[PDB]
Amino acid sequence: MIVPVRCFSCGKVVGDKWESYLNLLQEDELDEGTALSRLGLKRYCCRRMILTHVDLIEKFLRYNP
Amino acid sequence: LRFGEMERDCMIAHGAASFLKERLMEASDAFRVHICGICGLMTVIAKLNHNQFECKGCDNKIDIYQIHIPYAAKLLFQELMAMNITPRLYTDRSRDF
Amino acid sequence: MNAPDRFELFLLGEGESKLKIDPDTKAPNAVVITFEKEDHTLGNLIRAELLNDRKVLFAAYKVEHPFFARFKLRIQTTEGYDPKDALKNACNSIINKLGALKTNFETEWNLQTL
Amino acid sequence: VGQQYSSAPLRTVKEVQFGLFSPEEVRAISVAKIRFPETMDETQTRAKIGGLNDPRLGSIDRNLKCQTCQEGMNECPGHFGHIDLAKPVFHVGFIAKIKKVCECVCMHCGKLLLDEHNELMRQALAIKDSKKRFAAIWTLCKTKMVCETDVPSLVSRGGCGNTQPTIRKDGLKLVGSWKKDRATGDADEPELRVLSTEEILNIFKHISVKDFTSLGFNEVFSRPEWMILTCLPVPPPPVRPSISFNESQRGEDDLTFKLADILKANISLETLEHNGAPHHAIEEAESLLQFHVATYMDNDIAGQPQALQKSGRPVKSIRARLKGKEGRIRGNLMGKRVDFSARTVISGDPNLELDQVGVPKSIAKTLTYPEVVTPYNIDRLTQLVRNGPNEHPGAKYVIRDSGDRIDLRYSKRAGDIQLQYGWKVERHIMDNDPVLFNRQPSLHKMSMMAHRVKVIPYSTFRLNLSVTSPYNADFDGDEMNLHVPQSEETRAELSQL
Amino acid sequence: RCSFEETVEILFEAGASAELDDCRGVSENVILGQMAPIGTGAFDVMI
Amino acid sequence: KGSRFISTLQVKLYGREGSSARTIKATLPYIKQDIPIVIIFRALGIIPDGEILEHICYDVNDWQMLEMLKPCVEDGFVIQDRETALDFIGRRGTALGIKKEKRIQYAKDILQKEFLPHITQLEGFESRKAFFLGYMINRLLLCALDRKDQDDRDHFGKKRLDLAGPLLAQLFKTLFKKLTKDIFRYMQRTVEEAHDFNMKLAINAKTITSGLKYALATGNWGEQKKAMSSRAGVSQVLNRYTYSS
Amino acid sequence: SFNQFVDYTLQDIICEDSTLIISFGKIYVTKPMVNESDGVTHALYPQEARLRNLTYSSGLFVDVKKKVFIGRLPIMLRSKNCYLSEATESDLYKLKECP
Amino acid sequence: NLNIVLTCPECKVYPPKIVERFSEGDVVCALCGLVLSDKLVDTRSEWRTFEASNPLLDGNNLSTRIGKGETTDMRFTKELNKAQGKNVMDKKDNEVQAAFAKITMLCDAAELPKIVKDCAKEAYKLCHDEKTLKGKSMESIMAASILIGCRRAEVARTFKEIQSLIHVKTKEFGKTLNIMKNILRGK
Amino acid sequence: SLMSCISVGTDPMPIITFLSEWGMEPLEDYVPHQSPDATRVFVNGVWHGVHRNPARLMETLRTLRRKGDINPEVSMIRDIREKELKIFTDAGRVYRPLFIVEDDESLGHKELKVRKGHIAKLMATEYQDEYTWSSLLN
Amino acid sequence: NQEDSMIMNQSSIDRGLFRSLFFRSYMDQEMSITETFEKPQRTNTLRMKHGTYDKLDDDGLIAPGVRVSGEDVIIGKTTSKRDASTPLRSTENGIVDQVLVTTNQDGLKFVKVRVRTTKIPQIGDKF
Ligand SMILES: [Zn+2]
Ligand SMILES: [Zn+2]
Ligand SMILES: [Zn+2]
Ligand SMILES: [Zn+2]
Ligand SMILES: [Zn+2]
Repeated sequence: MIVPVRCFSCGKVVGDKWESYLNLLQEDELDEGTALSRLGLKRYCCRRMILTHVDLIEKFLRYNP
Repeated sequence: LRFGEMERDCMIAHGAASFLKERLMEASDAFRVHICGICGLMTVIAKLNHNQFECKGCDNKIDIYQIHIPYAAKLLFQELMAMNITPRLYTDRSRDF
Repeated sequence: MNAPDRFELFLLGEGESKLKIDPDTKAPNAVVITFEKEDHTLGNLIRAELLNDRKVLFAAYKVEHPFFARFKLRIQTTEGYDPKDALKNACNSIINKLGALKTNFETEWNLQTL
Repeated sequence: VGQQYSSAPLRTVKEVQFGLFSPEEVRAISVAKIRFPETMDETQTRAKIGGLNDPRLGSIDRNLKCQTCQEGMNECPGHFGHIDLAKPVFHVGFIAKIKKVCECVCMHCGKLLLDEHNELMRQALAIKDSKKRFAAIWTLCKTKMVCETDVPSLVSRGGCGNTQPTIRKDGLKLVGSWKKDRATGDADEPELRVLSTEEILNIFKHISVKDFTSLGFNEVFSRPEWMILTCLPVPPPPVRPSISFNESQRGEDDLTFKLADILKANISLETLEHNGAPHHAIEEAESLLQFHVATYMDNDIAGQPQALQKSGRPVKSIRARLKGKEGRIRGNLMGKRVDFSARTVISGDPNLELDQVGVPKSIAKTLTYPEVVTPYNIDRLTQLVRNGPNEHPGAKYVIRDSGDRIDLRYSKRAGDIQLQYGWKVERHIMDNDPVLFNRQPSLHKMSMMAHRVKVIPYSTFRLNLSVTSPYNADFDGDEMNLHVPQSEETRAELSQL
Repeated sequence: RCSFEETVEILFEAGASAELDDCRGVSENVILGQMAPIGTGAFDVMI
Repeated sequence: KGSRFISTLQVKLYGREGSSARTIKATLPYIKQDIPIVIIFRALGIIPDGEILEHICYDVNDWQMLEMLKPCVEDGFVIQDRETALDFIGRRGTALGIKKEKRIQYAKDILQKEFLPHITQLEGFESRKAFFLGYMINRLLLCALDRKDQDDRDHFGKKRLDLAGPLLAQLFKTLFKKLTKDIFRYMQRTVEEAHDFNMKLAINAKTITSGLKYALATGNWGEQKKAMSSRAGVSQVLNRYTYSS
Repeated sequence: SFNQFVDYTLQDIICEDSTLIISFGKIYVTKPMVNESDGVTHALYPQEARLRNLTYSSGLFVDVKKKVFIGRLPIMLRSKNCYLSEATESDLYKLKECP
Repeated sequence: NLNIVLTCPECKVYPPKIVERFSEGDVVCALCGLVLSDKLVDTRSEWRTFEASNPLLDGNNLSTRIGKGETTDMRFTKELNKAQGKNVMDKKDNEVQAAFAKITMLCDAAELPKIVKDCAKEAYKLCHDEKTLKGKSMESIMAASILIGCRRAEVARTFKEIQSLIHVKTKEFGKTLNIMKNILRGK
Repeated sequence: SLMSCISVGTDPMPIITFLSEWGMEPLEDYVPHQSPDATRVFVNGVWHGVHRNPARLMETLRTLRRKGDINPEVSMIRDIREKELKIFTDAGRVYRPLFIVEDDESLGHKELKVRKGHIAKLMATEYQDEYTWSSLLN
Repeated sequence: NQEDSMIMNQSSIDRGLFRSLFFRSYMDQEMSITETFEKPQRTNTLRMKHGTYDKLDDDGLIAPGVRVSGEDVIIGKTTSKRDASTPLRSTENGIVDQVLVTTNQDGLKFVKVRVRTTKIPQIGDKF
């Protein structure tokens, strides 16, 4: 259900980094590990934010009305 | 909130007799009932305005008492009478004898 | 539903003064100054600076409860030295250092590239 | 309490004389007559017929009317009605007793089976307990089934050597067997008949004072002839209330239903005995009146349960009311839901003192304490009155001499307020107030302890940890109760004990 | 005895045999909502 | 399949270790007493002793067991034919007046449809039932001689779990029956009027729909009865707090 | 267990003491129907039925010898009868039912 | 004479709503701002199915019908089911009951709606009493309770079709159509 | 549990038939002292007779379950020492899947019937999202 | 945080840690004696509630956006005119999420009003 803007623990901006992360997975063919680190996500508080997030919104959008 | 059986026992354990009466009366069931001085029943017709009371079948117009009991108590006693049992209430420990 | 408002952590209400000075009864030359709408940040900084004075026999502080943002500062000083002055001096020494910190930082930052 | 003055003296109950309703007294007490099993309607017209709940008893619809006593649906101790049965009926709680009395007294002349003549009897008559006498006398003359004319000191006593029946319980009746005609009359078989009520009446009406004394009977408060129901008392509207869920129909009670069943069973009986009496075809309605009169008081026996498909089935019958746990005595008289309580989740606070309790502001604002307007306080009190029920150190309500209650949240009594001495100010629970705090189950004195109040933000009861083990609590989500003492003595009893 | 298990029957057997209740029991004063011979109700206070 | 009658049978072993003559009796439905096995066996057609004990004890070299059966024979040695054995029941809970004849048929019917109902409820399968009663008594004595333990009650492979299907099945039956019976009632009344087809019919519609609902809706698995504590809350409102719940 | 009750058990329950002193034959089960006043019979769906407080139940027709409607049998949300049993992912979202 | 009032007493207005309150109760006037009693009567808390009853014809009681698995009814079931089956012969018990049971059978079969299906059956019990040119045929006035019963929504009718169903669609239906017009104009 | 299921119920008759065609001397003609080494067969609580050489019957039965001829649900217990063979076709028995280890393997020891080759055939179906679970049971 | 209590980062909470949504839906239905959804106004009965009816529209239903609380009247019902209308549960309070107006078989007017709130981790919340 959408990318959390700003991490809960650090507070570093994280909402702006989802599509970037998804792209580094699919096309760049990288591993979750390095993908995060190239996004500036160095510490585990700001890291579990993206790695652990379930983009449920993509399924909610499939409902017609 | 429930001030059930168990909570009471603790109050009895502390020896907190007045508090116990305020909890089981003044907060919750508190009711005033008129009683026949002769037959300990709630059969007194309460006419508060003409000071008229009457017990009928006892013919008490004088000998009448007012008590403070919990309404649940008043119910228990009435439901007993409903089952042909008489819970006669008297206002003197100096037993007849 | 019982939560206090967030601004009660730094905004004094009605009849609350930043400071309340009450003379300690235990010791002599002792004073308990109550800070309103302030937390450790000040409390610890003033306590530490107050301990640098060689005319200060005592200085502690305490957030008496986390729910309310307020602390007390006890101060005891050598005879003739008002704790209130000790406080002032501390406060000043604090402002000065910070003043220096600001410029020295600002100086180094300029010398940086990126 | 909250009612009107009375010229009648106030007193404390000191004795409770238990006994039985003489069919005479039930009539002498009653005010109703109850003819119809219907309730209210009169060609639709809403009121109440002289049948059930009406003639002189309490009312509904917020009408003051009630046996000239007025008062209305509150302070009207329900008044008892009257209802005459055709053929007398047994009482469910006493069947058991009635056998034991029949087996203990000989039928016909109604005398004891044993006198002081029998030495085993002498020992039993010296005992001074209703429980022990009636039990010892029973065990000593249940075996004997002959009413002795002469006993060795042969001495003379009650003359009628009739054989006694061997009584067995079947449903709601008593069937006995005899053993007579000395193997010449008839041939072999005994005389199995059913013992009717009207028989048992005479027997019990003909037994003398000293045969009552021997048994658990006072003659004044309890005669054996009253274990049998001739005249049945009708419980008033307050025992059996009404009002529904919608508001266009009845919505009646269970007891009333069975009382209507009693009445129908009673009416159809009077019908047969006056009009067409088909002899031993009537008895099929007596046992129905016996069944409803008995079932009205108990519906778990060994016969058959009750009605109706819907409603709360099976029904209740007064027994179910009184019965332990969730019922009168257990859950109404010695355990009540009291006012002035509060419950929440609890949490640890290490900056609290042992004896304190963090009461969340909201609970403080709801909980009140009736303090008396006094020169020692006026300033503080009047100030609270002005803070009003929406600011913590405020108040709600202000009581006076008479008993008026000035709601403070609604417009109260004019401008700046003028507190008079003696008035009472229900004021919010303030700091340092004595309160009884407890965690259930309360298997201790420790589970119930008075604390100093300390009014805090957030909505959790906060307690010092060292107070943890006596309530046997932890903060995994444990809830706890709070009670506020209402009297000046009651406070003292919490802070001193 | 009312307050324990055999309530209904106990009352019957009690009514039957005209029991007089002293009302000196804790559980009996609770039912009548009066002070009981407890700590605070074991002595009388007078002027 | 079909009805699902539950009428338990009980082979009892009267007398404890070392009592005087340990007898073996059996509890039948709708009968106010017990009947020694030999008698039920002769009632099934199997008369002679030993032919009886051949249905029980599966070895002539097992004197141990055959010995225990000795006092059994003692009871039944009173009855030597299929007619008297059917008759020793004197029917039972039906008795007083009727003499013979009537009772003997009540017995036959009980040993046909109400006794060991699984296997076959038909007519000519007496030997199958007799053999089982034997086997029952063999398992009884095996545990009485301490050769084999007591049956383990908690063995899971001896328990079942009634799902949607079976439950709905029970109900559907009761409601389909209450239907079929109302049809018989509307069948009647019309003393003549010839055609009466349009009058009947269209009943199943309501009765079944409310019964299927009322159960699935409440938890009382019985329809307006509830006295059947099957009301134990089968069909509960679905948990929906988390996916996993 | 429910598919066993619909397909077999249910047909077996019709055939017992069914014949009278009128015999019942094969029994058909339509997909959930809606019989409402002021209109036609509608094809019900799980979602509609949950919002309107309806009973997701289907037509239970019998073949009576001397075709015939007999009650409604509430269907298990996903059995052979439920529309969802065959529906695809994109279909489910359109019926407002969670895949 | 029954007079019931909540008048404040101090400042009689004769009269105004006093509030039902939310928790405190007692209806304190927004005028003298005093009290009246303690209330203590929750009407929202009606007797649910868990005792309440919604009777439309006279007063419902019930008898017997024993089924509690404690002690078997067997002998006693027939003792009481026969005994209650004798009593429904004393004072014209049959008539209203027969009418309402036969009524729920004729409507259920055509699947008539309960909310208004039952409404018309109340109309029949008002029409079965009163003696206004009924020329009563039982079936005739039933087609009135079949029309007003279908008046909930057009559940089965299309009332003409349900008229074309079964027997008596003509002159006897005319007597009935008139009875309904006379009952509707009856205040 | 995660893998547990429940028996739905199969017809007992086609097995009772198959039994008497492969031995199953009907219980009518049972001579206990004449056939002592003989095993007694049970179907759904009923005793349907006796059968010498139950060892061959057993293997035949299991093969038919595993080929698909007898419903997989149906349970077949051979208490060898008790001399009893119980078949259940009852509805409501809790049951669970298991790998089969039949030692029938010339290239050494006792081994699981399932193989690495069956698995890359299973994972082959996974990637397309024709080898089902049923195909592992069949 | 002793004895199974836990300290939580209020700052993370502000960033959304462990927030939840909370929908609660209320519901109501309807011889010539019919119930009606409408905005009652006494007559002559008076049997009404403390709650505020001012948020209701003419149909007797609250519209979505409207913020509700306390005992506010969510659905107005009337049957001459005794009220029978569902107010919001005393302790609760939030925002009307959706309202739905349907027909139950027997041509009944069905109404489900859903109410939404956002619950934020507070001090007494169990984890
Ligand atoms: Zn972080
Ligand atoms: Zn009197
Ligand atoms: Zn009165
Ligand atoms: Zn005599
Ligand atoms: Zn006023």
